[PDB]
Amino acid sequence: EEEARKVKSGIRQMRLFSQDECAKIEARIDEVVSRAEKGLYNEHTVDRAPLRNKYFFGEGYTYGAQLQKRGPGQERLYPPGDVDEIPEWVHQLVIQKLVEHRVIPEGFVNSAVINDYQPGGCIVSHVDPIHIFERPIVSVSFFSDSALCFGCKFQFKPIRVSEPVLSLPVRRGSVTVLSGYAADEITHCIRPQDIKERRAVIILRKTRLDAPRL
RNA sequence: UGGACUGC
Ligand SMILES: O=C(O)CNC(=O)C(=O)O
Ligand SMILES: [Mn+2]
Repeated sequence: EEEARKVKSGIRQMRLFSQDECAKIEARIDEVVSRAEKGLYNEHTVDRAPLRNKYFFGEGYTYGAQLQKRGPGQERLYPPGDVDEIPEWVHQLVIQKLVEHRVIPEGFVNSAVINDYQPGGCIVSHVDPIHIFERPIVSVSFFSDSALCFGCKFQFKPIRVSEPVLSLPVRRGSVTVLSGYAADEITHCIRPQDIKERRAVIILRKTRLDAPRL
């Protein structure tokens, strides 16, 4: 109710990438999945889950079960130079478009993470670690349409999700920017019922200078 | 039937 308007103030969203531009980027995402299957990336570049894969370029992070002590501020960057560099196509096809459209300043993005969701995949509600990433947070969706939900309570065995404070549809080719309240004081997630087809999203962030590393 | 928030 009153919190939903607080979330809306920190959301920017627009259809930035055309259908032709999405197809070219989605072919590059298929190249990343192929190299990961062939084991051509560094070990910490690929993070696999039952219905979701994360591909860390520039800077990666540990999360969830990878944390020995589960708590705020426990996420860590990987050692310097551990994960693979940002691919050239990410700079030219995605980051350059965002910089030229003034979504984020030039030289802001130093971390590009690709999330590849199989049908029915999800990601549990979370705040992007405040001790790791600066604000704002940019994400570009591909392959299919879906939604981003805020303030959801996850329960498991089996996975049940509560009603979101706000549901934001993320259409294919759209850019989502999170700032202020929507990025710091409320979690965001993806519910399994929002992934009907394969969906990939490229999240582009800047890590803090004092971000702790492994 | 696929798990970042108990930051309750
Ligand atoms: O698909 C999305 O936008 C959700 N992804 C995240 O919140 C994340 O990887 O940190
Ligand atoms: Mn996130």
